[PDB]
Amino acid sequence: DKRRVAYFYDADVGNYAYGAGHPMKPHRIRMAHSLIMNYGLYKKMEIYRAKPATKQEMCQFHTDEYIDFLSRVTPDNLEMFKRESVKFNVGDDCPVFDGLYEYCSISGGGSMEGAARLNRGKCDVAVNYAGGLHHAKKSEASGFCYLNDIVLGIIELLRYHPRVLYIDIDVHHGDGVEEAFYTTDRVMTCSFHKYGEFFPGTGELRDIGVGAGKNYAVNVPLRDGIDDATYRSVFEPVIKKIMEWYQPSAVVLQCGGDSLSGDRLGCFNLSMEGHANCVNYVKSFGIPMMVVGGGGYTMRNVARTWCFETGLLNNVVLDKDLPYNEYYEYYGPDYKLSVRPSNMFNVNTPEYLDKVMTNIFANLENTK
Amino acid sequence: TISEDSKVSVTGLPLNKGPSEKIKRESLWNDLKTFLTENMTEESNIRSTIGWNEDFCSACNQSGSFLCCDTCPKSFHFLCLDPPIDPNNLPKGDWHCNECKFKIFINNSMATLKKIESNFIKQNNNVKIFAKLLFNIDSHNPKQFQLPNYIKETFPAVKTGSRGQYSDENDKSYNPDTHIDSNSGKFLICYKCNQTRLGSWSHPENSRLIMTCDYCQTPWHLDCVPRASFKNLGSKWKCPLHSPTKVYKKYKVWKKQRLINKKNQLYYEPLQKIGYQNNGNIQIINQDFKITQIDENSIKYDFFDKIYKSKMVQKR
Amino acid sequence: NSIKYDFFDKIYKSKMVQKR
Amino acid sequence: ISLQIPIKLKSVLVDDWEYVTKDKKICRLPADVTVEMVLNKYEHEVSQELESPGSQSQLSEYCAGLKLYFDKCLGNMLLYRLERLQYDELLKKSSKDQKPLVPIRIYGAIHLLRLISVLPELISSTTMDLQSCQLLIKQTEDFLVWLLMHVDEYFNDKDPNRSDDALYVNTSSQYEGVALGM
Amino acid sequence: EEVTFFEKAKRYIGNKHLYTEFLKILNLYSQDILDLDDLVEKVDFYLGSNKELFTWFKNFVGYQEAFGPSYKRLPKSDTFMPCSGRDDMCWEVLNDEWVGHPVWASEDSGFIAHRKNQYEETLFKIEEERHEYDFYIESNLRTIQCLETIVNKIENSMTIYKKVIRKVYDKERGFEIIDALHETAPVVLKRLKQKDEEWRRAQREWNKVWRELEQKVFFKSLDHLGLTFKQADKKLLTTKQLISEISSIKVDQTNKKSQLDFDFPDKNIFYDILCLADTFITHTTAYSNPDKERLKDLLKYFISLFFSISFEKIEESSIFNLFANTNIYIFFRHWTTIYERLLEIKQMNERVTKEINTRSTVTFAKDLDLLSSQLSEMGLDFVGEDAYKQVLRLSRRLINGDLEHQWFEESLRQAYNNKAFKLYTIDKVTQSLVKHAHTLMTDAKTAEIMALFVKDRNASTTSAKDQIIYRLQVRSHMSNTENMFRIEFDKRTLHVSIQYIALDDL
Ligand SMILES: [Zn+2]
Ligand SMILES: [Zn+2]
Ligand SMILES: [Zn+2]
Ligand SMILES: [Zn+2]
Ligand SMILES: [Zn+2]
Repeated sequence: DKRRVAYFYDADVGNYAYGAGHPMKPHRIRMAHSLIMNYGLYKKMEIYRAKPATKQEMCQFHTDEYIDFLSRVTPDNLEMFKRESVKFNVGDDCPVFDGLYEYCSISGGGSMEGAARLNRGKCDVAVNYAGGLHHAKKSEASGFCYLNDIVLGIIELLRYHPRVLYIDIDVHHGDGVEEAFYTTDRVMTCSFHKYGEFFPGTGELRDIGVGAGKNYAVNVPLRDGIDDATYRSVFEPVIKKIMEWYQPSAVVLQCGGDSLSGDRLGCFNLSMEGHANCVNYVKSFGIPMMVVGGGGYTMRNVARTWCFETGLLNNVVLDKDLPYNEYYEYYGPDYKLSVRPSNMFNVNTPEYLDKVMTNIFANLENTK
Repeated sequence: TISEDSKVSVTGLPLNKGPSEKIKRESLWNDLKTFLTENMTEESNIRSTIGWNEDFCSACNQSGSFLCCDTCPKSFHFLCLDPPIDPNNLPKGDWHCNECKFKIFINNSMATLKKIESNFIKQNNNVKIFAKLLFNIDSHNPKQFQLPNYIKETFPAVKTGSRGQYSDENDKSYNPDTHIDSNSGKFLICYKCNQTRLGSWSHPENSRLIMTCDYCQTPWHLDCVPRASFKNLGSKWKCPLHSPTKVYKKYKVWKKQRLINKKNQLYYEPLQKIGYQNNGNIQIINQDFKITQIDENSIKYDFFDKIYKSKMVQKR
Repeated sequence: NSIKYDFFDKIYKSKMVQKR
Repeated sequence: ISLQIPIKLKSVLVDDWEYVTKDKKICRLPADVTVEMVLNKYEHEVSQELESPGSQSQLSEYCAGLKLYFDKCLGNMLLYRLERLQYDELLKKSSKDQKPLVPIRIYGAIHLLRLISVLPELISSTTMDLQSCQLLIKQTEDFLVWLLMHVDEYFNDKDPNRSDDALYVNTSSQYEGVALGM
Repeated sequence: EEVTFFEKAKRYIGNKHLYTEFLKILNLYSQDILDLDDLVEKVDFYLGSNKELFTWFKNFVGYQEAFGPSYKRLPKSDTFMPCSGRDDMCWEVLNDEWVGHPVWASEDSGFIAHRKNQYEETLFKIEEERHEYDFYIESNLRTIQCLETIVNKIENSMTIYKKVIRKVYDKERGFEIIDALHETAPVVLKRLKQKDEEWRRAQREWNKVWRELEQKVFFKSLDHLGLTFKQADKKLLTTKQLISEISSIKVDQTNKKSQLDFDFPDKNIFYDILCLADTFITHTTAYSNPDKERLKDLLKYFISLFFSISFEKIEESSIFNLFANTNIYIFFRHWTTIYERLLEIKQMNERVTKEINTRSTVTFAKDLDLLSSQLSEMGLDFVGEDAYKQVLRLSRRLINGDLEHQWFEESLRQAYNNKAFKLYTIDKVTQSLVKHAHTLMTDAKTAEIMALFVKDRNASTTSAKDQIIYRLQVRSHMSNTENMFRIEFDKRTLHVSIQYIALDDL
């Protein structure tokens, strides 16, 4: 195919940091960029610096009071915002750092500009790895996310595209995005997540949607330690059936790195190839694509996997050696472009996944 | 030149010294570059929208921000106040409790009866029975409502949680011992598949998880009943072999009677035993919370008649 | 439960007589 | 002293306790049937049958006293911690319009029923004469009997998720956070 | 066919406490409180495992929104808040009634996180220190670049620099310096450059330390089942465990003679197990020399007689039935366990050999700056020396005692990518196998049972009577409480079936 590929990257995105012990670091994106620049993929891609978003653009989803709080909160004056902190959940889990508003604006601008370029036809694949914050829901900060740039990008895409498909492969359920479009039948969400006593708490097999959006939300709950073959055997038939009986006009794919092995907070057992196979297979359909980077807390693994996925999007397969980037020492033992799956036990069983797939197909029978 | 810059790092070091020789001995054994992006970043701005005194609250007895009084050691929340005080709209003045201000301003111990009788005669024209209570309410601090310990205790399956919440009887590698009875030694046979599927230490992949429901102790496979994980933090898991106790008839609501302490629990048996229009409150063998005795043999008839009736009306 | 069988037989015969 | 609250009303009270403290729901205010409406219906329906001037006037005295006591003590001892946010919002909206708050015209039939459950505990902390304690208790018992008779038109079983005319409304995560976190 | 139906349901459910609930549901429907859908769903959960009663039920009663569990509905008054940018389309597609709030979906109990070994924690700490250094250094470098541009322009993206200057200037003078800058830049630039030099020196040294720390811990982190395998194998490789496994399979089968089925697709792993066993027997200071020779001869003779492999090829590298007691079965189970583990290691021999031999090295900085031959200096790096035979040699070293367990495990982890963790206890399993063989030869009952086995097996041509008398003869020596195993063997394809006759022969 050799599609035209846009690529959005603000050089200042890596200079914003959460707390010292926080598991979320934007710096990962910076390192990913190195692995893309030193592999000579700039000669294959057009690199844009997306214009940062404005308050009224974020207010297409969030409330005015929430954005007003975000744009003025600062670790120097948090004691002047006590009711707001407990109301909007901007306390300990999602903290306040120096550049919260600027980081959120950079992410939202990247996502909206990628959607706009998809709309106008300047490209058919847009990549923004500063986005993917899919936990904030219109009035509160959840799961390290403050602004739901996925919602803004999908809203922009809805202007020119009738239907949109959203695919989430992070270990956590896409709570914010599914909640934002739980009633409409023009944005179909499909989330493959780990369900149990896990952080989202939501996203069960019987959360198919309410009203006109009934049977337009897909939840795939999985057990711990799932491997490449099992994840592929679940991901491929479900996505194929969605593309057959729903026929989206555009696709958005959240390429969270929590599904990778050795993650700080995740419990899955996917390798680099097992996690890029989803991206490659979904790209193999031929519809306009947006790719965003959400979860991932082992910086080297997610950086290497993002570089590999970008290479795959550019129709080329990268070599295992590393090109001597700036952050070389991060890559440890053998400095290979690989992520090793562990030997952990895989709990998912063919009968359980057959039951889940049968339920999902029965629910999807009423989408065409 | 500032010297206090070197405070601390995650390395436990001033970020200027080095490997911390103790750490040395602990942790030792014995296609161009990126400076080109700035000249290739074409700024994209083609967006469609581009043109646009204690630690507990004295009212609720919980933890939080408090507004205590200087004279009475009784901290209060902000919503736990009458009227609630917005923290931004501080009074900025001498603040005292209702009881505190009553005891600090109108404290006439030798003449309070005069005020009491004055209020009594002021309310005597219209409402004399409530006059004492109307006077007394101003002498008490704001409080949170609580059931008075005898509404609670008439239902034995109801208890008070930590912060006063309502709790009921639903509050709560390769492991081969989970399939053992742990009480008799017999394997736990799943209700649906009729197998234990213990697997083997050579091939743990052949084992299937089992759950042993909390209410009736029937063991279930996590793959038989579709369920991702076990239950360890939430309410007691209930197997799907129990009565609903809450039915939304097509809308209308039906509920099962709560459990009553056996002293007040009256029982009755109908003399008909052919057909009784009674609720789902039965027992298999003040007149509002009775427990009927359904006399199981009757049900075999009852159910049948209904479906037979349903077989005739739908026939025509 | 024999009286149950008698009741079932008689009632069913009555239903079929109704639908003669 | 010895208040004989019917079993059904006790179950209703414990159901309200569960609904507020566990399911995180609040009352749909202003209520469809406030305290004023139900008390006036009781007074109109019952006092027309009595003939003794004392028995007919003391009923009105008791009703007026109950209204005044409810007005005085709802904001003091009749609300849980979760429901204080609704009270604060009502107070703010009332002060916006210079109208003093009248809880007997806002709340209804479930906060009154929870008003007469601590009345035995409320009288005990007074100097009330025993010849009037029995009168108050008997009047309350008569009112409770009347309420139990008309129980299906003040406590219905309706789901908030299926009808906006239900007696209870769910609380938003922001509402719950402000109420139980600050 | 209806009262009989009720009797059949009562028998099939088989529990009074569940039949009572079934009757409660049936009555709840019978009083016009339950609809057809829920009634059939409950009857499917009760009798749906059967296909006769439930189908007749469905064809006899003329059977012929979906709100999610995690979503609430908010009142209309709690919906309309000012959203300035929301247009008509942005109003129609968004949902404002239903909210999830994971606190509600967790039953106010919280969540259970994953369990991570201490090696993963060490890696996370190293990553945290690396991120701190890189974040501070890059921010300071960007501020230096901006100040350099300004200085170059003065010869004749709004809070990063302020944060950098605040971090550098800690005497609360930083605000004054920033304000002076907004209206004196060279001094800030040179101080930032000096700080950059200091931080980069410290980063280089700490990078050395971090690399040498990560080298000894990274591969242990992915060894999830390997770290607990020793204790788990010690607990789970007992006689009671195997008896429980075979009895559970028997119980499952009976609820509807080949309880266990092993296939042997190779004939040379036996020789490797023999080599390991004789190595242990020679090394162990727990048997006398006559006992050692007895053990060796008994092992060789037993395997030759069982598998019909050879009598001389072992020393230079029809359907049969064995009626066995517990000791013989446990010894055979130990043998099968060792063979299965070795076969699993052998199956992937070519792939692992190619991976080790075709192991590329990066020339940019590995071979130029940082050389790590810690596992190569000791020769445990599988260069040449086909991985199966090298693993066997290392196992012999471990059993002999000149190779520590730590380095053996590390070599296996590095050579097999944590896919060969079941060899961690090869020495102990071989020791247990030798002990079980000795117990088999030092007990009169087992000795006589295997004497009968030898006689019947060497007969090799018997009528149908043997299966009786053999059993009876074995039963002549077994008690009335111990259990009996019928190990069938097909030599034509080297397949071993095992059946569990606990006490079903009396
Ligand atoms: Zn995630
Ligand atoms: Zn309080
Ligand atoms: Zn006070
Ligand atoms: Zn089962
Ligand atoms: Zn149960």
